[PDB]
Amino acid sequence: FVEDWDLVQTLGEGEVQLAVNRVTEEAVAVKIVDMNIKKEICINKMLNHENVVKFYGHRQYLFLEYCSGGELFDRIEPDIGMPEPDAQRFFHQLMAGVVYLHGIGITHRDIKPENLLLDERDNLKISDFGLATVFRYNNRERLLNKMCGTLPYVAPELLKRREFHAEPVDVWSCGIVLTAMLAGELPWDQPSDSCQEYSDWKEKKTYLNPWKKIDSAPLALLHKILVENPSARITIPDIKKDRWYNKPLKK
Ligand SMILES: Cc1cc(Nc2cc([C@@H]3CCCNC3)nc3c(-c4cnn(C)c4)cnn23)sn1
Repeated sequence: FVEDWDLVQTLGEGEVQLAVNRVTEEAVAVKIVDMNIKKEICINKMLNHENVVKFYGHRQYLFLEYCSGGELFDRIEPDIGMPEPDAQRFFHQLMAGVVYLHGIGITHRDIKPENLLLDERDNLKISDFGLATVFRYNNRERLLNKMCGTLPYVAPELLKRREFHAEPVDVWSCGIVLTAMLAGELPWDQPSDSCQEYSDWKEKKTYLNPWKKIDSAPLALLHKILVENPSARITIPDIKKDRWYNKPLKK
């Protein structure tokens, strides 16, 4: 009966259910797909990091690490965000996971609070590799060209360029996640000049929301992350040297 699992509840939406082993009572998340899939499983097989959802196997039923703390999305209070020290810790963990992925040549392509999960100790784990892809193989980088992601979190170069580097796109989405955590608000519907909010940011009108709600230190980091030119955008190694990133915080 050790291999017997009970589907006890739907975790959300294409469906993710919580499964409990009838013997050990161990919990796991089961991604059910009707019946791209082969790629997801393959990519999942390469993953082994504390801030990345673990893959156990597949029977389609993808057996993955269950995160009891739910989505980071649910820890963000509308119009408020969350305490700065909590945001910083989640950000550190997100960067750790992203550094790991980039280190193995994998780009997530859809980083957003709905995909960042929390374990029993509120440790952040990057989930869902359904849109992920290889951007580096045999030490050679491949440029991306496919439209992937979620508008409010997507980097501007996806909409303006035929080809673009993978890493700066994930960095940008991490910057939008940080903004959400600190302001409880997404800055724009999409990173296009047609969105007044995006133009306002490029004109540095930081006296407006959501920027006005964010302290100068993390805001200085956002100024380096949310840079339109991906080639001028801060890289992860430099984010790790940022003043706010290294600021001791405590509630
Ligand atoms: C208390 C509690 C815990 C939850 N836990 C929970 C929620 C969700 C949602 C489902 C809807 C989309 N956003 C993520 N996905 C997962 C996964 C998981 C692992 N790999 N993948 C692909 C998903 C593991 N736990 N988990 S939800 N409520």
